[PDB]
Amino acid sequence: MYKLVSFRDSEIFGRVAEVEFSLIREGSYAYLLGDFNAFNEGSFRMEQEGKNWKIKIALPEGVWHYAFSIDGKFVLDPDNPERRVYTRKGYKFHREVNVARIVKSDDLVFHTPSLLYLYEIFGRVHVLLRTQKGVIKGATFLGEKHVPMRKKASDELFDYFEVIVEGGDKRLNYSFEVLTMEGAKFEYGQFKARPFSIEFPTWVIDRVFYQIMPDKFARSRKIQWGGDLIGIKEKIDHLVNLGINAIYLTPIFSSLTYHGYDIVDYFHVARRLGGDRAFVDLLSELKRFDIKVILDGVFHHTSFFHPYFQDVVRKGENSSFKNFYRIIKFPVVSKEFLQILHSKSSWEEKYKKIKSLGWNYESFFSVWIMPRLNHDNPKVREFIKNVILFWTNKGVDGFRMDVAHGVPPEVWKEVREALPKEKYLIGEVMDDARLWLFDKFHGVMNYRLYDAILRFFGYEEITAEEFLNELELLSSYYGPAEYLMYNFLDNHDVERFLDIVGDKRKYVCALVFLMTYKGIPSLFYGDEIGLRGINLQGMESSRAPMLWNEEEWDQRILEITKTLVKIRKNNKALLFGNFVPVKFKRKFMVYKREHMGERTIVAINYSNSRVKELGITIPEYSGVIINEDKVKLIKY
Repeated sequence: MYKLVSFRDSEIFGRVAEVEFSLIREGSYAYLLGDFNAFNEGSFRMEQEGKNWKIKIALPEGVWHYAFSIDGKFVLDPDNPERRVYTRKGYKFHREVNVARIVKSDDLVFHTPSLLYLYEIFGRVHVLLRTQKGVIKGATFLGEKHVPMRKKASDELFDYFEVIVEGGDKRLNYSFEVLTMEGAKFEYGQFKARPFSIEFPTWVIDRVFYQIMPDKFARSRKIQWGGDLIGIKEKIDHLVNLGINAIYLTPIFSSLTYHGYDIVDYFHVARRLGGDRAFVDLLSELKRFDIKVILDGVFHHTSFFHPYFQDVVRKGENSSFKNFYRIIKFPVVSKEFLQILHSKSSWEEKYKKIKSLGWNYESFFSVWIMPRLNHDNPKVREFIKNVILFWTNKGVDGFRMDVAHGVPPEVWKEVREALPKEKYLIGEVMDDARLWLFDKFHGVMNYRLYDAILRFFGYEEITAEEFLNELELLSSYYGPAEYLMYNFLDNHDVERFLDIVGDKRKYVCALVFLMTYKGIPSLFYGDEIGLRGINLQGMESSRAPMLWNEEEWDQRILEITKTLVKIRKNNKALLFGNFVPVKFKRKFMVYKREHMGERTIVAINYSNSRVKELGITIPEYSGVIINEDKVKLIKY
């Protein structure tokens, strides 16, 4: 059951609904799951009141999807008859869930001075008017100048009206004029306010990220897959030639396996990767060419073999690390049963034997080798801030938080307040990111943008107009934070986009979109040469070893990639410009990015045949970038 208990003001969302979720208590632990955290445990822990589990969460108005996790099992709200199949290809989600209609009973038209409804960025002010879906025909912004607003998107419950106005001001005096489909007309509110905004390192905006998995990228030529940090440094010339100026590194801390997501020591670089000196040399070298570096922070859990957890296994209580994790029952691991199956050779095949036996502590899904940290504990939070600052102090420019949506937002809010101003902080959240942005992450891995890109470019399941609507919804939801998002076509956790669309000519059209849209573009190592996934015992992995034999590179994609990276970094409109949809129909789209009088127009023909638009004839599967003094064709 869920009940909207009340409403409170919010400098971010205008107002938020304080909603209560609960269900008959029948287990050891429970979590709230929804699109607000991509259905992950760890972020919203429910506590027992009396006969049932309960939690109070602040949620922006709208229709939300949810469910529960009891003892680690997906369970539906027994009291809620409203169920529905929710699907997000973005993170391979497709199953029945519960619906939560969150909206104030007096709603019709809404706007309150706040971050998402009245902000400024890159010298411009964005104003938003949220209205009951399909009820409002038109709206006018009544400020110093009367200017018509445009309906940019539509939710299940709302229509979104927006307008851009000169931001070289301060205190704005305004109200709105609304026209209903019936013809009713009225003036809404009377506001006096200075636009809000967000803080962020200015260096991030002109970045083009390059994601690297040390183990797969480059094996060092200095003898002392086995890719390492010395190798990355040895390949710096390749990165500067490509033009990327920021790197997102996969975990490099001491870990149990070459995977790296099973940390045993957060203050040292893995031996396998060359050690701390290697990382120190790589860093200063990257600094020479102004290439930023962001590390992967794994704080949702540690390795089962981290000294901390190990101390809990051998001391149980009386272990000063007992509350550093989420122990369900204190005879942590079965009486000798887990240990014997742990010392009886079997060669890691025994991982399945132990798994089947079960364990007495919370973990990342069903991987007993990754016990969840107790984020409620002030000590664990300090430990996280200390790890982060430790590396930040060495010159690291930021962090990408692994499984961020599995950690309470409050933790990230604390980290954000403790972090030096010029550091970039992003998280891995696979669905709506509203509860993770603004005063927490600068941006997150844009999985909702990825989902729209998959539906349109990848699987060609939706039209250009439906695609546009998805983009605009994200714009309304994220507001200014939209420009700080980490955008991608692929990464270490999904299939290479080239393998999804097959056609190298289609990949190019998607790349054109990625490199010219709002948000920070990024490439997964190898994408610049057309690197495809590899077969690993019947399972295709996108983590294919980087290829250095240039006769194996696709020179067209490399050339095209270099061109887009160069065009992006040097085009003010693509960097700071607003987004104006010019024409989205079927498989064709054309839009404009505008900044201080400059404009860059982008047309993408994602169809098999030539299309006549913009007075020209745009070739099949190709993009066209038009700006001051140049009309550039982009096609394989």
